[PDB]
Amino acid sequence: HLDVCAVVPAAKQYLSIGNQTILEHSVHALLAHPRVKRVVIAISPGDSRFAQLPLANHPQITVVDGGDERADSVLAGLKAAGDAQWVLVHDAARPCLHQDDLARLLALSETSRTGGILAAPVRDTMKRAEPGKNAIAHTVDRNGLWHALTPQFFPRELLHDCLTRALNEGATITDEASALEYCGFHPQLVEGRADNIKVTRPEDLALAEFYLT
Amino acid sequence: HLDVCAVVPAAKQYLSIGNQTILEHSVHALLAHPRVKRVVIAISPGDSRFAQLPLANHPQITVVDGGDERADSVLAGLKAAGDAQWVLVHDAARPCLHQDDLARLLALSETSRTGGILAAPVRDTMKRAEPGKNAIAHTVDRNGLWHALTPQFFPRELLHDCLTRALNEGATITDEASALEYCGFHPQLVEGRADNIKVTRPEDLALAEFYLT
Ligand SMILES: [Ca+2]
Ligand SMILES: [Ca+2]
Repeated sequence: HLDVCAVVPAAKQYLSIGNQTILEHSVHALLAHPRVKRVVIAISPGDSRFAQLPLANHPQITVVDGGDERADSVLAGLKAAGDAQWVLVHDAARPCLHQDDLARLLALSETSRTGGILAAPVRDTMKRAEPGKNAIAHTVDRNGLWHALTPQFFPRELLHDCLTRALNEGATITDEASALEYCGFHPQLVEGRADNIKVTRPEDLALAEFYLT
Repeated sequence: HLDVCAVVPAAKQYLSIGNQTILEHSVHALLAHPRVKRVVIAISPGDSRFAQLPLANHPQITVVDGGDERADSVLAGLKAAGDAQWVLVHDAARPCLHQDDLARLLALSETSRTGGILAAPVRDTMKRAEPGKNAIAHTVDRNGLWHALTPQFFPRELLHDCLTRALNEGATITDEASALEYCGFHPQLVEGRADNIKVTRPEDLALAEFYLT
């Protein structure tokens, strides 16, 4: 029951922070938890950097070719997830994940049949702009509004089916949770640290390093 | 026309970053722009720290007693705003404001009669929780969704009237923009840097220092 397989769609992740790549910081955070028995990393075909990393020969790491879209790479990862009952999907560019948040997320397998994700409550006042221009239409109630983060933890086959159906029906998919939502599910929100950022822009690297060390 | 009076409701701001208090970093960012001819700082009665700051004897700074609510302190500030046609309201705890953002915000007085605010576009996927629990109701479209920041720049008397009416009618007020919104106005959104954070929690101080220096 407690066995978990992680999937990291990695098809910025190769930038480094302390002689270790962001991807490695990311993957090592997952492998720190005892329940994570395997990590499947989906990389783009032609990606010649991964093979030169220590992760390439790790006994608990399996590499597979990813796809064009995020959901595509996650589905590819799920195919090498063995018989794992629960899957943990985590961003390749989120190296600041903390063990306490991860542990609280994994607890969901004992109290939920849908799974859930790490999220941070909205602090700032939010505004909805008017369609087509930079004018404020109205203020969006921030109460009950959350920033979706990762990992996202769900039963393996359910995640597979939801993302498979969402794609077939051409649904607008953002994160893994949105695939469950599209199929009528309502994943749990597990509060996590706001410093769990995704390195996407140049400045993000320096900030990630600040958070990490 | 171009004369602007700033109001800072300061009734964390006294924590320091480099031998200078957050309030000072904040106020000095406003005074850096030539158009800001005056800064009215509203402090709580009994606040004995302000008087011991250099801001207390600055020729362009006026101090007044603030109130119980934010809108209350801003209204008090507006009373000492002289005949300024446009007012710039800025958080006492936002020391990372940059001159380029400020300058672009002030340009609104030449192209708008309602004013506007500094804001950062939402990046993360947002989730709306179900009423009463930590379960995801659905994903909130982040397109056209913005993080409201400060300064907030509006015609002086209009701001006064909108906040005066909003309060009298017991409306739910968050920022100054929300007061204009309540009265049927739609302030402009001027994109600003996301590093313009408000120091509210212990960790925010270290982060602010990182952004500043
Ligand atoms: Ca391990
Ligand atoms: Ca000046």
